Amino acid sequence: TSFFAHTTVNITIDLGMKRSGYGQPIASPLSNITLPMQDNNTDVYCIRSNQFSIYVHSTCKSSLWDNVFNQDCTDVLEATAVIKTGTCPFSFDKLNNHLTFNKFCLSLSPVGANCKFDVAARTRTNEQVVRSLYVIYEEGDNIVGVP
Amino acid sequence: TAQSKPWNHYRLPKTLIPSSYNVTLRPYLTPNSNLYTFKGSSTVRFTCKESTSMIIIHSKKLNYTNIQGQRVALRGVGGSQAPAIDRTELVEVTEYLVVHLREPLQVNSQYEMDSKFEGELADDLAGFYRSEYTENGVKKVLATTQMQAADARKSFPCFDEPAMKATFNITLIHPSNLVALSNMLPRGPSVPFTEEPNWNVTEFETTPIMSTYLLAYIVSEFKNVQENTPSNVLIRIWARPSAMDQGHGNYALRVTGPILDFFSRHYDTPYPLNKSDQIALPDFNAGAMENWGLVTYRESALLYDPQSSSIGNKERVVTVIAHELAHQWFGNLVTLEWWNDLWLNEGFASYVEYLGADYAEPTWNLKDLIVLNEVYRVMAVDALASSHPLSSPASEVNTPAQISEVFDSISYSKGASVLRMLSSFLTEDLFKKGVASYLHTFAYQNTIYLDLWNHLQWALGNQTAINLPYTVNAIMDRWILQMGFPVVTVDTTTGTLSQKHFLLDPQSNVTRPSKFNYLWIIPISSVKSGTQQAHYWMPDNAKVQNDLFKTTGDEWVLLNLNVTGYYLVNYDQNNWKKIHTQLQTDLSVIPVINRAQVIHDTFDLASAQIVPVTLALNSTLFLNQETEYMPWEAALSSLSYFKLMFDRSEVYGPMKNYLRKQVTPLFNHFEKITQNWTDHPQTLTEQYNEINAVSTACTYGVPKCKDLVSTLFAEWRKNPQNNPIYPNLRSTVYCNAIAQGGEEEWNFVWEQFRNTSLVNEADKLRSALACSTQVWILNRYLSYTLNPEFIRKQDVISTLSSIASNVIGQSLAWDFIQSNWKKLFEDYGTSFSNLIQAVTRRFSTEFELQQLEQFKANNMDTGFGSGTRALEQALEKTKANIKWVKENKEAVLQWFRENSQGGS
Ligand SMILES: *[C@@H]1O[C@H](CO)[C@@H](O[C@@H]2O[C@H](CO)[C@@H](O[C@@H]3O[C@H](CO[C@H]4O[C@H](CO)[C@@H](O)[C@H](O)[C@@H]4O)[C@@H](O)[C@H](O[C@H]4O[C@H](CO[C@H]5O[C@H](CO)[C@@H](O)[C@H](O)[C@@H]5O)[C@@H](O)[C@H](O)[C@@H]4O)[C@@H]3O)[C@H](O)[C@H]2NC(C)=O)[C@H](O)[C@H]1NC(C)=O
Ligand SMILES: *[C@@H]1O[C@H](CO[C@@H]2O[C@@H](C)[C@@H](O)[C@@H](O)[C@@H]2O)[C@@H](O[C@@H]2O[C@H](CO)[C@@H](O[C@@H]3O[C@H](CO[C@H]4O[C@H](CO)[C@@H](O)[C@H](O)[C@@H]4O)[C@@H](O)[C@H](O[C@H]4O[C@H](CO)[C@@H](O)[C@H](O)[C@@H]4O)[C@@H]3O)[C@H](O)[C@H]2NC(C)=O)[C@H](O)[C@H]1NC(C)=O
Ligand SMILES: *[C@@H]1O[C@H](CO)[C@@H](O[C@@H]2O[C@H](CO)[C@@H](O[C@@H]3O[C@H](CO[C@H]4O[C@H](CO)[C@@H](O)[C@H](O)[C@@H]4O)[C@@H](O)[C@H](O[C@H]4O[C@H](CO)[C@@H](O)[C@H](O)[C@@H]4O)[C@@H]3O)[C@H](O)[C@H]2NC(C)=O)[C@H](O)[C@H]1NC(C)=O
Ligand SMILES: *[C@@H]1O[C@H](CO)[C@@H](O[C@@H]2O[C@H](CO)[C@@H](O[C@@H]3O[C@H](CO[C@H]4O[C@H](CO)[C@@H](O)[C@H](O)[C@@H]4O)[C@@H](O)[C@H](O[C@H]4O[C@H](CO)[C@@H](O)[C@H](O)[C@@H]4O)[C@@H]3O)[C@H](O)[C@H]2NC(C)=O)[C@H](O)[C@H]1NC(C)=O
Ligand SMILES: *[C@@H]1O[C@H](CO[C@@H]2O[C@@H](C)[C@@H](O)[C@@H](O)[C@@H]2O)[C@@H](O[C@@H]2O[C@H](CO)[C@@H](O[C@@H]3O[C@H](CO[C@H]4O[C@H](CO)[C@@H](O)[C@H](O)[C@@H]4O)[C@@H](O)[C@H](O)[C@@H]3O)[C@H](O)[C@H]2NC(C)=O)[C@H](O)[C@H]1NC(C)=O
Ligand SMILES: *[C@@H]1O[C@H](CO[C@@H]2O[C@@H](C)[C@@H](O)[C@@H](O)[C@@H]2O)[C@@H](O[C@@H]2O[C@H](CO)[C@@H](O[C@@H]3O[C@H](CO[C@H]4O[C@H](CO)[C@@H](O)[C@H](O)[C@@H]4O)[C@@H](O)[C@H](O)[C@@H]3O)[C@H](O)[C@H]2NC(C)=O)[C@H](O)[C@H]1NC(C)=O
Ligand SMILES: *[C@@H]1O[C@H](CO)[C@@H](O[C@@H]2O[C@H](CO)[C@@H](O[C@@H]3O[C@H](CO)[C@H](O)[C@H](O[C@H]4O[C@H](CO)[C@@H](O)[C@H](O)[C@@H]4O)[C@H]3O)[C@H](O)[C@H]2NC(C)=O)[C@H](O)[C@H]1NC(C)=O
Ligand SMILES: *[C@@H]1O[C@H](CO)[C@@H](O[C@@H]2O[C@H](CO)[C@@H](O[C@@H]3O[C@H](CO)[C@@H](O)[C@H](O)[C@@H]3O)[C@H](O)[C@H]2NC(C)=O)[C@H](O)[C@H]1NC(C)=O
Ligand SMILES: *[C@@H]1O[C@H](CO)[C@@H](O[C@@H]2O[C@H](CO)[C@@H](O[C@@H]3O[C@H](CO)[C@@H](O)[C@H](O)[C@@H]3O)[C@H](O)[C@H]2NC(C)=O)[C@H](O)[C@H]1NC(C)=O
Ligand SMILES: *[C@@H]1O[C@H](CO)[C@@H](O[C@@H]2O[C@H](CO)[C@@H](O)[C@H](O)[C@H]2NC(C)=O)[C@H](O)[C@H]1NC(C)=O
Ligand SMILES: *[C@@H]1O[C@H](CO)[C@@H](O[C@@H]2O[C@H](CO)[C@@H](O)[C@H](O)[C@H]2NC(C)=O)[C@H](O)[C@H]1NC(C)=O
Ligand SMILES: *[C@@H]1O[C@H](CO)[C@@H](O)[C@H](O)[C@H]1NC(C)=O
Ligand SMILES: *[C@@H]1O[C@H](CO)[C@@H](O)[C@H](O)[C@H]1NC(C)=O
Repeated sequence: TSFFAHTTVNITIDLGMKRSGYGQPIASPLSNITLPMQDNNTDVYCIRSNQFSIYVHSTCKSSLWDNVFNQDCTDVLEATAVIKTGTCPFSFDKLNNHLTFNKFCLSLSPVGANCKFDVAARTRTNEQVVRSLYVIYEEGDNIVGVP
Repeated sequence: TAQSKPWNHYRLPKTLIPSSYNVTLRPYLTPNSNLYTFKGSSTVRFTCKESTSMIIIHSKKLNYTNIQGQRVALRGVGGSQAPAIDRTELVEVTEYLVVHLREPLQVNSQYEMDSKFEGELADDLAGFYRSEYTENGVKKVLATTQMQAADARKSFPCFDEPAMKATFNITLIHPSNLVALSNMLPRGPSVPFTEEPNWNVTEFETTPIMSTYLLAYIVSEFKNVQENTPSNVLIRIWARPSAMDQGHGNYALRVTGPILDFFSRHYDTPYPLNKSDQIALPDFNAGAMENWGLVTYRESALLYDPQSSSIGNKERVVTVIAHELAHQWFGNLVTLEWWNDLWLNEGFASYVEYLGADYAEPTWNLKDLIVLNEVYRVMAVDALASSHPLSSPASEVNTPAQISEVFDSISYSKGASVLRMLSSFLTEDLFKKGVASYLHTFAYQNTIYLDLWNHLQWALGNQTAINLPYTVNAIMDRWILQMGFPVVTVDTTTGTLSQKHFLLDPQSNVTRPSKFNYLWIIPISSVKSGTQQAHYWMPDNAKVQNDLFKTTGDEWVLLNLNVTGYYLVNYDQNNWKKIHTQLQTDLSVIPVINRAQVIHDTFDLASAQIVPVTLALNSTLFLNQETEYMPWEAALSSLSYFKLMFDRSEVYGPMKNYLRKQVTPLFNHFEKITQNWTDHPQTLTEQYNEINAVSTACTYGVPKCKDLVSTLFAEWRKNPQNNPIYPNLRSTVYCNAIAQGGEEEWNFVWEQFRNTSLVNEADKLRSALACSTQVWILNRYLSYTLNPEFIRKQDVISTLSSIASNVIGQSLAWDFIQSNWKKLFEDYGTSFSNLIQAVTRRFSTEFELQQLEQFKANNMDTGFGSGTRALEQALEKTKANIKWVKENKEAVLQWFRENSQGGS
């Protein structure tokens, strides 16, 4: 546990895709964001290092009427997570750019959320918002991030 | 005289009243060299109330092993010396065993009667019977019991009258491989039968005082899903091993617990027993029986497959569980002296089933579908001169056959409709208090309907808030002692209400007499321009006046709010229009159940020629702004006859275009809320209107609906094993896909039909194959019927009546039934009536009537068997159909053409 270190935060966003009645790609809200585990808790991860890096791992799955994602996406259904800026003054890309913040915590719960990023699924045809990722930020220079 | 003799009278003599029974039965589930058989041995203890020289007890189909001289042996409890048995005789018609004694019995002295007997464990669905089932190719047979009414005497000699309640000690000698169940839990663990060690002996605890018709004993290799309630009651759901392994009876376990709890608090009476065994039997025609602690059900009414079953099945299981569990208090704890009053037991449960099911699934709002499923269902039959009063004199119900006639829609649905109206004026909390008062005072006893009224009146006396203008007895006497229901016509200009017996035929010959001259005391809740008015009580008088119903200007009145009462409502033309303009200006003002009323009532009044057919069709105009199920179903049900008579006529184009314009908004509504038919709704009512939206939009030519069917069916043809279509929309998509396509589509569904194991899916696919637009495909499908390797025997009548529903198949099927009549009669005449009703349902011309008449003459030597009444009925319907078309074709055409653009 050293403040002066590089912590890589891997945002694993399992994506749930369901085929529509007209064959269109429809993005289920049941898709799940898995933040790195901290304090025996996957719900919230607070950066405790001078240098951080936020990376997104995206997996596509398919369900049918059941809502059980038992298979892999094929054809129109296949898509890749794209974390849209949403209600924030900074993009997910700006964070991994030269951006400085005293405190940065990503939480799946809207409690204390100073801001909220919109996680979406980008099919070749369209990008549809699925879940929302909340961010609690404190302006400062103690912590900064880069590739 | 011989007629006077007590053994030649169907009703039991009240000289001997039984105390308790000791019944030991051994089901032999292996065939005899010649018949499955059961062996029994019973001992009843009775007290003589009036000195008699003969013991008259019920015995049906029981061979008796003679003990000493005669069939029975008589002993005496206390110092009672038992008289000697001179002779024993068996009357077969009245189902009695007459034991003639040499010396008379003594008043208030107790006696005991032993008997050893044997009977046939036949597949009669009556008494101790065998239910045969095939599991994985192995034919397994189980022993179960339906004792309703006369059947208990078939299994053991007993006084089979509901008023003669007793405690029973049931012992079962069964194979060790099979399980033993009864009304109560076993006294101890099963102990092997000493004489034959391949058998076990389960002796059950002593039953509470109860009627012989609520007894049950089942020996089967079934499996269970257990769960102990917070109230310390054991809930077990029993079913075939295959079904329990697939977890089909888990929804039943999820709801049974909450339902018993609700009724415990509602009736303020703790569950009488400690166990609620609920078994699902393969072949159970009865549907369900309220046996106390061993409720037997049909597999379709207890088991729910979440991967294949539609939401319709989820409604059937939760409501039927709520009905048979309500009986455990109202009907089993406090039973009724005779079947003349069966309506109260079944009617009350048929009303409180929706209450209990709402507790289990509160998101569904099931307490509102009682109007649609029970009231509107029974009004169609109660509006005929052939209907019957809810209550008849107890002297009129004697024959076992006369007892079975009490089990009908009037007793169940109109019973519930009359008891829902009571719980409306009485305020429900008072109604609950009276029912609780009744179950506490008359527990473990028998009752008269007066006994419930008395308690519900006393509840009003212990209150000062609710004050009724008449007694509960009198108000309800008008609805239980006379047949039919009233139509309330309100002239809003003068405020004059009128009541008249509503009969759907314009010309009808009511010959049945009434003491109240067909005039009812009607509770009338009303609304004046959206705001609820004071409650009204219209007397048993033809016409009366009250300024509550006197409108001025834009003021409109709407009566029977929520359809609490059992009556039809008619207003003056002006008020109807003001209601119709409100349904267009803004409908939320008028409640959903009353929005269905303005449709059901107007169409029913039009059938009676009280209002023009144009008013009925006018009520279907607000449906372009309606997303609710009840208002839409009430129209689609009434407009089914219009389609049946006009689907092959000049006026179907206008009809289709009107219903297309009115269903287009509904289809687009669900398209939006379901994200292009991906995420389906979660409320029963909404899921039902989605099926109605999809099916209706399609059979009326909505372009998008045809694209949804094509897409869903396309994805299914690829990856056949995993089916994309939602269990609820499968039937519509299947039928449409077959009609929209040709041989390739038909050959697919046929292959899947011949590969499916689930009867649920098989029937959907089989009924879909009848939707083909190809004449040669339909005729081939009709020839598949003749061979039982392609279509099961029991599926033949439903296959033929499905082909007959296709406009192209009506001619093809009528021809097929005429040419193959002998074969069909020789198999289904012994069900067939319904075939001659499905076909001949569209008959509406003089030329079709002539064909039907010529066919009768031609096939007189063969005969019409069960449907002999139906062939005559079809002639009378066709003649009545010819009249309707002649008097309404022009008006219907003009209206549809004028309102083709939909509504504003
Ligand atoms: C199905 O199973 C149920 C049980 O699950 C059976 O119910 C039982 O029925 C028997 C017979 O009626 C009952 O046995 C008798 O009960 C008498 C009263 O017992 C009660 O009071 C006691 C206090 O007084 C109390 O302690 C006890 O718990 C219970 O509450 C009891 O007195 C009897 O025992 C004596 O009497 C016997 C016979 O009566 C004598 O007296 C008369 C009158 O003078 C005389 O004519 C007769 O000849 C006798 O002398 C005698 O045989 C005994 O030796 C003893 O003196 C006896 O226990 C039993 O209590 C019931 N059990 C339950 C739980 O209800 C039911 O009968 C059965 N069905 C059938 C068809 O049998
Ligand atoms: C849920 O379903 C909606 C309807 O789905 C359509 O109908 C069903 C039965 C299927 O056939 C399905 O495949 C159809 O898509 C759907 O709304 C529809 O979405 C599509 C795709 O976005 C729209 O297509 C686009 O239309 C515009 C033109 O709009 C005008 O014309 C249409 C009729 O064609 C009218 O309905 C509109 O009111 C307008 O008058 C086209 O310009 C566009 O193509 C253009 O762009 C592409 C790419 O650059 C070029 O290649 C083309 O040359 C064009 O330049 C599309 O064709 C469709 O209009 C729209 N309909 C409606 C009524 O909204 C919705 O998107 C689905 N939503 C979900 C939950 O996924
Ligand atoms: C995102 O993560 C969520 C959890 O937050 C995942 O949803 C879960 O999915 C699993 C299956 O992968 C579900 O477990 C399954 O339950 C099915 C029946 O339960 C139904 O009802 C519950 C309660 O409402 C729902 O949660 C569930 O989705 C169903 O609607 C079973 O049929 C499944 O069967 C599997 O296990 C059995 C043994 O138990 C095997 O025999 C089967 O073959 C099969 O393996 C399974 O048990 C779990 O209940 C879901 N929880 C939810 C919805 O919160 C999503 O999958 C995930 N989404 C992604 C990946 O995008
Ligand atoms: C004719 O029939 C209609 C329909 O049954 C009756 O109208 C209903 O009245 C009941 C009264 O109990 C309503 O139930 C209550 O609804 C409240 C919310 O009202 C509305 O808003 C929600 C959200 O939009 C809608 O979903 C809902 O349908 C209503 O439109 C709730 O707040 C109430 O909760 C209270 O009671 C429960 C009891 O379990 C408690 O647990 C709660 O804590 C709280 O105390 C309640 O659920 C019902 O919703 C009404 N339906 C509609 C659509 O109007 C008429 O009253 C009836 N009229 C006559 C003449 O009999
Ligand atoms: C966070 O997630 C990263 C992966 O994230 C990816 O990479 C970053 C840079 C971003 O671009 C993201 O968008 C990407 O999604 C994990 O990194 C992986 O760690 C695993 C740990 O097992 C590594 O697996 C190893 O693979 C070795 C083979 O390749 C490597 O070694 C060979 C020589 O042996 C070398 O030629 C090659 O260049 C690699 O260095 C294998 O030998 C070794 O035994 C092991 O299996 C994997 O290589 C890493 N991938 C990358 C690209 O980082 C982090 O582990 C994870 N950490 C946290 C804290 O969340
Ligand atoms: C209020 O309601 C009670 C009945 O409900 C009870 O009280 C309420 C508050 C709740 O606690 C319920 O759970 C209770 O069940 C009415 O009581 C009845 O009153 C009538 C008289 O108006 C009684 O009838 C009389 O009965 C006499 C014999 O009584 C005995 O025998 C009966 C059985 O036959 C038995 O039930 C009772 O307990 C006695 O052992 C008889 O001599 C007399 O001529 C007459 O027939 C009736 O018995 C009472 N029933 C009960 C169960 O109490 C109140 O009258 C009512 N108040 C008002 C003002 O209406
Ligand atoms: C109807 O069915 C009920 C059961 O459902 C029968 O009631 C039972 O009767 C038996 C026999 O009398 C009872 O068993 C006896 O219990 C007593 C008291 O505890 C003694 O323990 C008895 O043992 C002595 O007597 C036997 C026989 O002579 C002897 O072998 C032994 O060595 C002892 O001397 C014991 O057998 C049983 O508890 C009763 N159960 C209940 C719950 O009541 C009832 O008899 C049946 N009636 C008829 C007419 O068939
Ligand atoms: C028929 O009666 C016999 C005898 O009561 C039943 O045998 C019983 O079988 C059950 C299991 O199904 C036994 O439970 C287990 O017993 C063993 C002791 O060997 C113990 O280790 C476990 O804790 C458990 O209790 C039960 O004891 C056994 N009783 C015996 C052998 O006396 C048989 O199952 C019965 N079948 C039916 C349908 O009645
Ligand atoms: C008629 O019904 C039977 C029984 O459902 C169908 O048999 C099934 O055939 C499918 C396709 O071959 C089997 O799927 C399998 O999936 C596994 C992976 O999960 C894969 O490893 C296998 O190679 C195979 O693709 C399925 O196991 C099999 N089930 C059984 C019990 O036989 C048959 O295909 C149906 N024919 C139709 C739909 O016309
Ligand atoms: C009960 O007894 C009747 C006879 O009283 C049995 O019926 C007979 O069955 C045998 C064997 O099939 C036939 O040969 C006789 O002709 C039958 N006689 C009558 C009058 O039916 C009946 O099978 C017995 N039932 C049981 C289960 O014991
Ligand atoms: C059905 O509703 C239509 C209106 O939608 C009624 O037609 C009106 O009838 C009145 C009285 O004759 C005329 O003054 C109006 O001009 C008519 N309006 C239209 C648009 O036709 C019709 O009377 C209603 N029929 C019934 C029996 O209720
Ligand atoms: C049911 O439970 C009660 C206690 O609430 C008990 O007295 C009675 O004997 C039990 N009957 C059984 C076990 O069937
Ligand atoms: C009504 O029935 C009676 C008795 O059968 C009969 O005399 C009378 O003619 C019938 N009237 C009509 C209108 O059918």
